Amino acid sequence: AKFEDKVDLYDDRGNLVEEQVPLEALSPLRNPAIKSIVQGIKRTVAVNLEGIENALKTAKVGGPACKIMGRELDLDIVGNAESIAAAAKEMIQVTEDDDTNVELLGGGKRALVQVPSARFDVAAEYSAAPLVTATAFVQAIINEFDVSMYDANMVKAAVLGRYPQSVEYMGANIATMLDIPQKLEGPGYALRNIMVNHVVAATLKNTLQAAALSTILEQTAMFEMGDAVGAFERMHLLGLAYQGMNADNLVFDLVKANGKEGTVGSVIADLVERALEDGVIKVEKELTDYKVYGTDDLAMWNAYAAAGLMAATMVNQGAARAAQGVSSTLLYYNDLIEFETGLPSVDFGKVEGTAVGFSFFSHSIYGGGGPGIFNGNHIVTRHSKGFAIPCVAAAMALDAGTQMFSPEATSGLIKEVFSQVDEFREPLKYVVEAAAEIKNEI
Amino acid sequence: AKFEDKVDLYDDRGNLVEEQVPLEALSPLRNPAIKSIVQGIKRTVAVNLEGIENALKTAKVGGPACKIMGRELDLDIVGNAESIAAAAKEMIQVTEDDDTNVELLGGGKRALVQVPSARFDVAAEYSAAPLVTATAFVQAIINEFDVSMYDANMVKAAVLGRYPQSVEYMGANIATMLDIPQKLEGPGYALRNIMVNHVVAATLKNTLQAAALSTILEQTAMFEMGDAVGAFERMHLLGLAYQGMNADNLVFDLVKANGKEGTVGSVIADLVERALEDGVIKVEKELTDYKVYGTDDLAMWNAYAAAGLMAATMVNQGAARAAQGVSSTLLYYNDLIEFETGLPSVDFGKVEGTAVGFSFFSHSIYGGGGPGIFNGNHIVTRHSKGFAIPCVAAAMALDAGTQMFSPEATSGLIKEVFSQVDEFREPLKYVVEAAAEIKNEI
Amino acid sequence: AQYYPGTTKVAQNRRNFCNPEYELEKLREISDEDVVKILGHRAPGEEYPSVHPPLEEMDEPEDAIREMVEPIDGAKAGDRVRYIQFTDSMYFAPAQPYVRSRAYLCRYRGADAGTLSGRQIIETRERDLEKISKELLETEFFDPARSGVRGKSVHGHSLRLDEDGMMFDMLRRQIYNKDTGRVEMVKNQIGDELDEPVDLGEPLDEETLMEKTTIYRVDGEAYRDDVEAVEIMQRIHVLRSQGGFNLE
Amino acid sequence: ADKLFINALKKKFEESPEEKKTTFYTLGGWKQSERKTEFVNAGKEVAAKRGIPQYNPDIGTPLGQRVLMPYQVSTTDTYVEGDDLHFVNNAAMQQMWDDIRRTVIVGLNHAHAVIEKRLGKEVTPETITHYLETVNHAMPGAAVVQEHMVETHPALVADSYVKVFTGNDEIADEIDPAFVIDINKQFPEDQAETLKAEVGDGIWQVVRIPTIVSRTCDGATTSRWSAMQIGMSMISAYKQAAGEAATGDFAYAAKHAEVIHMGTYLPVRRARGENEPGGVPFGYLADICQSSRVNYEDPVRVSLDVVATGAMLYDQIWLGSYMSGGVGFTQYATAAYTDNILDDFTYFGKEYVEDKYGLCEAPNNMDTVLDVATEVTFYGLEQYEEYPALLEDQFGGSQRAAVVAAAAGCSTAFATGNAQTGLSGWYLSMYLHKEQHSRLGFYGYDLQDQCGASNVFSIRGDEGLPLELRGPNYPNYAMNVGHQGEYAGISQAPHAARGDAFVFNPLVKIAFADDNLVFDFTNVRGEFAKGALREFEPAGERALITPA
Ligand code: F43
Ligand code: F43
Ligand SMILES: C[C@@H](OP(=O)(O)O)[C@H](NC(=O)CCCCCCS)C(=O)O
Ligand SMILES: C[C@@H](OP(=O)(O)O)[C@H](NC(=O)CCCCCCS)C(=O)O
Ligand SMILES: O=S(=O)(O)CCS
Ligand SMILES: [Cl-]
Ligand SMILES: [K+]
Ligand SMILES: [Mg+2]
Ligand SMILES: [Mg+2]
Ligand SMILES: [Mg+2]
Ligand SMILES: [Mg+2]
Ligand SMILES: [Mg+2]
Ligand SMILES: [Mg+2]
Ligand SMILES: [Mg+2]
Ligand SMILES: [Mg+2]
Ligand SMILES: [Mg+2]
Ligand SMILES: [Mg+2]
Ligand SMILES: [Mg+2]
Ligand code: NA
Repeated sequence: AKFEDKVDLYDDRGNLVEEQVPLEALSPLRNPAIKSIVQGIKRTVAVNLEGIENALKTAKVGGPACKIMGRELDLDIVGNAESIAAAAKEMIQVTEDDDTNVELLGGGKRALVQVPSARFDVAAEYSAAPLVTATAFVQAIINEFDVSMYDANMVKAAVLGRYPQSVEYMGANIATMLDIPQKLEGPGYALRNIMVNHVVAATLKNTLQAAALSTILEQTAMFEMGDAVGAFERMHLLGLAYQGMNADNLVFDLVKANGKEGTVGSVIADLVERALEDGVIKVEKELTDYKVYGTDDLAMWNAYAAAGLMAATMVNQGAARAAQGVSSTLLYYNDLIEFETGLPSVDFGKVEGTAVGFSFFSHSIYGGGGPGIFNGNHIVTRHSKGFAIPCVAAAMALDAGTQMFSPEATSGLIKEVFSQVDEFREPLKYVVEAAAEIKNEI
Repeated sequence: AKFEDKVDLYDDRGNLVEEQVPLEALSPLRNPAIKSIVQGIKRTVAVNLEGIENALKTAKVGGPACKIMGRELDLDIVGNAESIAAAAKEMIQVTEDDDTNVELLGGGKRALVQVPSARFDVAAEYSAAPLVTATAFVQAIINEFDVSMYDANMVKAAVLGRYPQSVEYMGANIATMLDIPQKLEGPGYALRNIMVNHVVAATLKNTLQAAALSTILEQTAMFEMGDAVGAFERMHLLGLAYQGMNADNLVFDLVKANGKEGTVGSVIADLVERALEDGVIKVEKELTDYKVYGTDDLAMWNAYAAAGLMAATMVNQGAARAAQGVSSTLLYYNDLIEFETGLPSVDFGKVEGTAVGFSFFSHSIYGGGGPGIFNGNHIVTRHSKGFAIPCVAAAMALDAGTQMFSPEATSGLIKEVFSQVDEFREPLKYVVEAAAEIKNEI
Repeated sequence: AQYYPGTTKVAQNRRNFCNPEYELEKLREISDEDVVKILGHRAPGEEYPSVHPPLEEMDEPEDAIREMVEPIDGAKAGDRVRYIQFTDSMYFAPAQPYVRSRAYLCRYRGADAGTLSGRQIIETRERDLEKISKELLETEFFDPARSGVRGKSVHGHSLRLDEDGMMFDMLRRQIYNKDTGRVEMVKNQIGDELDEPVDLGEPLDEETLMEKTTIYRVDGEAYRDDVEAVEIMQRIHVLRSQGGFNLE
Repeated sequence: ADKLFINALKKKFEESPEEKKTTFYTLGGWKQSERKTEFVNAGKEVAAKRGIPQYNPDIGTPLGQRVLMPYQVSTTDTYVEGDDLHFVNNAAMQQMWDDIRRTVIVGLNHAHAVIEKRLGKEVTPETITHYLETVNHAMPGAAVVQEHMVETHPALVADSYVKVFTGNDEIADEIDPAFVIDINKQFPEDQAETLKAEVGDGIWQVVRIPTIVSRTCDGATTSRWSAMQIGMSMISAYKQAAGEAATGDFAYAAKHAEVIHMGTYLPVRRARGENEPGGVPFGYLADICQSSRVNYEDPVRVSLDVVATGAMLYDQIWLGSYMSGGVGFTQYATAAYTDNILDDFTYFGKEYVEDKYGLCEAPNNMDTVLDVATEVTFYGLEQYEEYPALLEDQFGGSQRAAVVAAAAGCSTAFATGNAQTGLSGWYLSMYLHKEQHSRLGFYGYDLQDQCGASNVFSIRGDEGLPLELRGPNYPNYAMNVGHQGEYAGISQAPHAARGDAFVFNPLVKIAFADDNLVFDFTNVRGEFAKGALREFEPAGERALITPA
């Protein structure tokens, strides 16, 4: 190991799983479950066979309110879903019995598709998932019904939309958690362009699992971006561990202690106490009735503060069962803790800054929307390097129904397919198990 | 196994290497040397240490003609290259005995960097190569010279340019064969956005190796795009084999027979004869003093015609030792062969169409330029699904110095670094060897 | 080789232009110096400029393809790439734009041919261009009334002829002289005046133009009546269409 | 009856149209032309004033060695020199583009759901009317909440407003009619019923931002400007807190969830935001043109009005300026909307089809494509051969290729009732033309042409798309003149023959059925003529805020 740190790992009920695991056993670069999650997200596609069928029947293809009169095709796709899916699978796979999965859901209305990993091994990026899936289902539908040369282009439009006239798959009846490479704010951002509602949907609103999936995706992007290289690596790993993986049970225990009657302020007080108790911070000097705290380990202070930030979101937005105030928690947890201590807030001000703009763009006329439509690639919420968006995921998991643009509204197709995948739905389980498995090779 | 076809494979001197190789042993999805090439191109970066040093000394950072007076920093980077490169390597690697390579070239003026494959296994795309490399060298330079907090942002600007104000690494002193994901014309296009001059540079202007590298990249992109899925797969594989890998020595033998005195027309006559001799085409109908040819295997006719197209480029542009006429060859080989036979030209007209626009945009005021600045992602030359650009690479390999925007002008940094890599420089050798090795596993 | 389907004189003439074994009819004699003057790239007696050193002076690595492909003489020498460009009247000029590009890549080595409606060009190494250009100018590729050598300002392929039977030329490079019935080239192809004009012979008469032309028209041989030629064009359309869909 | 182009040819030339010979070089060059004479004088004045040489007729080669022709704007009796059809010189053409660029369609369906659920307030025709009064104050750039706001001059922004439409007649009739696009008034009965059934009880805004803003800024401004002032007007009209969490739902709805842009954004090599010409699909362009709701008994007229709309926008403004510039591409486009030439060829084809098959009654297959596109192609090419004046008029092969193939493709789609076989006919036309005359277009004209046949019926990722969904960013189409506007025509053709109210988006069709627009989309060619005559009054000028 590069780093000396060890952490205790817990499950989503706050029970110990494995003691004193090297920190790098949780690294995206080393942990096989994180690798499996990332490769799974790259390769998985939701196919809406019902949607394709209805688009064809009505000739409503190519985007909202679009329709080509005279082009209607009435094909019994859902009734022949088994045959169509098998035919598609034969084209999607590389070899028989490889890791290709094509599974029907909803009585044949939907299909889960996982494109074989071998296609990505010889690909630059991730677009083979939608593109291979789309053409396999277009061809399978054409072949099932012997759709003519003259009409087959409607099947193509029903599956993939207005592409390539549009840059995006505008009007498509397939979905992925990832979005197209052209929409990246910066190189290395693709695992950040995953809507918060998609994460919440995939994890069935389990608060700790949503926080874990979001943190895994965000901090894995920080490696791809180069942010977690060299001087910064340990900071990012400690943030993954303490903010997203409930290392040392710190998030869980802060929530337990503050959940009945607590506030953002009471969580801060408890976190500062715990940091002092553990030797992460110490009084550096005394002003008038005011202690100035210092630290010899800024990355660890940052990680403790990040755990407290998560707990504060769970306490504040969990008490309201309303996600909107996560923008406020992200701001004032950080603002308050700086004036409480004399130490820098999480991500050295960048969570607070993200929170200022996120608050604005979730309570104003100019852009944004509700918490669930944000993501680490959104211009409003890209600025903190993984320490903000997981709290938004936790808050939306805790929302009891206050949002118009809810996961039910934005992410239903994603929910039906991606929540089937155990590693996507319960990542905290699998990542901790994998870390324990590799602990003596780190 | 999926396809019955077998091909005989040769070296770049026209000598047999292995007979009777199953077609799918050349597939990007199966051939381990194609995998190695593609992963290598994702992970390799050229670092211009001299360039960084000079940008710093002059404060010329951020793009053409830019300079910040008063920001000059005079650091002995090239003189300390061994230390800097070793320090960067420590940050770039994942573990000490992995496949990270950092190698100094040119007396420390340049470095070859190959970022470890494990970083890409847990990445969405390929930008980790420039981004991890850039930050490792920025940090290593800062640490070598104890560059202050106040000045270090100049090192960053000298390495990566105006990013993120610019979308590209504008003014950077690192280079890759790939370009940023935002510049893709469509999802799946990244292995197409590789300048022809870069391919020619990496293969040291060896005509067959340049054609092979280009074909490997183009046809591998066709898999990532989904174009080589299902009904089209065999067509793309036969095209890779016959046009880019000199299958059955067909390209080589056509050039041998036409090199002394031949023309595009004489190559066409020989190819039609050979297709007839091999039973690929047959006379379907007699008109008045005119035979109408047919085929029972359109994919094989296409492949034979594609081999003839490559040979015609080699004969025509080789005779001129001037690349510009490749746009003409790509047009009239296809136009002539259709009226010679009654059969469709290569890629069913798409090479011919590509050639029309490529001719225009390499002989007019409106855009484009010389042949070497095109690529499979260029709007002018994206249209054929792999059957045009490799001919452009062959033509530029054969250019004796008629081009202003030559590989010497556009691709020197790429040449110095990427030609060091045996599999990039001599891909035909390694892909054929890998195909022979796996021949009985298909 | 077959070159082109059809049973008209037009179709046969298209085949003849492409067939390197067909001897192009020579209609006029032009001196080497006058071809150089018409081209306008260098002055007579001027050395060929170069774009790179002679291939012999270069230190090229082993390459089987280079070794098998004999460079044209101007490539060996390092000559610049230069051009000759023609415009052909739709009123029955003997050659026409695609006829030329198709023919050029059957007959000539090392050729960059471009086709447009109003102009058709070949670019190749200069000394080789001069030899090709003599043939393009002396033979039935060229009529001095209905074809024009034009490197710019090409308008005229689609215009009405003037009272002398000459194609329009904005720059009047080719002048019909009534007193000889012959055409003289008075400017080079880019439009700069020649010190001494070049005799290009007499315009072909109507009967001979009709014998030699490669354009189909209702008032000559109509394309729609060359049913075998139309059949092949329609076939290619259908086979391309089917192939793009499903490779059948 | 005479061919429809004969009058125009007799106006251009002293010779009869059949005559093979003429005389050149005697017209005095530019001096033959009223317009060039105006330009020479203007150049002298410009250069003298600014101290830098500018227009000079003696630079380069001498224009006007042949006749510099007038052009008849097709369907009009207006004859103008071609310079008067250059988009720079034609305020009607500029305004046509501004009226598209500055428009977006924005639903009120999510917004009203947000009001009823999240804010727990009722929506009625009365509250909608109050909202519309409010947003018609705010949208041009005026304030409704804050103190000490500074505002746009109403007269500079007089062209900006918001209307609504809905398929529910009783709801439409209850909203103040100043604000309503009345589907029953603007469309003939059968079309109105189709359109109302598409919209149903949905309620949609048509938002037009100021021309002066669109010209200062870009197309991607439109939906943002729209959303800001919708947002302010929701706050004011429904008595919201002025910036609470629900405010963000209105923003997301107006900017993303229920906005329809005219154009989608473009890839980086040709980087542009929304509402630029390259993003407007062919089916939308056909629907923006309003000929369909006026000229519905004449499918040729409808189709060729769409061709005019698209040839101008796509070739003159888009390809000829956004994607190139300079002198540009006036006559590449005018070929498709002047001298009644395309009209002659297309009426020939429609009549051929009517008689052989009946409109929309031919089999939708390759046999029909071969039959119709071949016959119409040969008719058009014969006219250039029969009439030397016609050939000298449409002197560039590209122009002829576009015109002949547009007639062939439209005619094929008139027969089949399907745009995709129309498209196949367009490409067959090119192939026949190329063999007939041993020429086609400019150096790069048939890139898409040669890819064309194979990509008509392809289903692959970046190849396969119904024609209506294609546009200037379809890969093969992204570069070249003489195609895009013609494709919009072919897209319109089967729908006009079928009597369909729209081609691709019924909301887009309704959104331009509005006489408060500056440009009259019902009569595109008439407007181009008006602009050519310097008789069109555009929006966006700065006269009010500059010296007299
Ligand atoms: C320099 C080029 C090469 C190039 O990249 N673009 C040119 C020139 C360019 C210039 C000419 C302006 C000027 O004279 O200064 C402009 C107007 C574009 C611009 N920069 O504004 C243009 N062409 Ni061109 N260009 C055209 C055309 C054509 C036709 C003209 C054939 C004929 O017989 O007259 C031919 C191609 C062909 O043969 O098919 C053509 C060629 C050429 N085109 C040749 C010059 C030909 C010559 O030397 O005379 N254009 C046309 O075919 C019609 C429309 C016309 C365009 C202007 C308009 O649309 O009003 C113009 C479009
Ligand atoms: C509705 C919002 C929420 C939102 O998303 N934007 C608003 C309103 C918007 C509208 C107000 C126009 C109108 O009245 O119809 C515009 C002009 C943007 C637009 N749509 O054109 C604007 N704000 Ni605001 N907005 C401003 C400002 C401000 C200041 C005003 C504070 C004070 O004491 O008056 C405060 C924020 C703050 O407290 O810091 C503010 C709030 C707000 N701003 C509150 C309304 C406040 C209220 O109810 O009075 N703006 C400013 O601080 C100055 C510049 C000023 C902008 C106009 C200009 O630059 O000329 C305007 C910029
Ligand atoms: C955030 C983002 O909006 P969306 O969330 O994408 O709707 C963005 N707007 C802005 O950044 C508005 C900036 C100008 C108005 C606020 C000034 S403080 C944009 O439209 O692209
Ligand atoms: C090819 C490409 O130019 P580049 O090669 O990127 O310089 C592109 N131009 C065009 O496509 C020009 C189209 C308009 C002029 C030609 C009309 S036929 C562009 O500027 O993005
Ligand atoms: O002459 S070119 O075809 O290149 C341009 C025509 S505008
Ligand atoms: Cl009517
Ligand atoms: K503008
Ligand atoms: Mg405990
Ligand atoms: Mg406490
Ligand atoms: Mg220091
Ligand atoms: Mg015989
Ligand atoms: Mg002689
Ligand atoms: Mg007769
Ligand atoms: Mg007259
Ligand atoms: Mg002067
Ligand atoms: Mg009432
Ligand atoms: Mg009114
Ligand atoms: Mg009006
Ligand atoms: Na002039």
